[PDB]
Amino acid sequence: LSSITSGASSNPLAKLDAALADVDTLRSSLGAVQNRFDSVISNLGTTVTN
Amino acid sequence: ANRFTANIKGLTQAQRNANDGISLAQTTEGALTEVNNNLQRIRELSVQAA
Repeated sequence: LSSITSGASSNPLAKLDAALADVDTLRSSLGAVQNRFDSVISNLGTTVTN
Repeated sequence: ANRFTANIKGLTQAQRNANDGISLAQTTEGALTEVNNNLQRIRELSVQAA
């Protein structure tokens, strides 16, 4: 109700936190990918020697 | 002399078959190492979630 008296974008603080969460999820998924995608190299190098 | 020759020739190739076996056994171990390394990390992550 406080917004209507001023007319500026009601409930900003909770509106912006979802944006922060959305970027965080993407970053976490990318890091998870990186770890597996590194382990592959270590396996692959050994098999070639054998 | 003929029956000496026969067994010499047979044994020589029997000697190579063992090398085939050693190579197969050696190759499997490199595969199993990475499985172990992944399980080690899964357990530790599960520790964090309790």
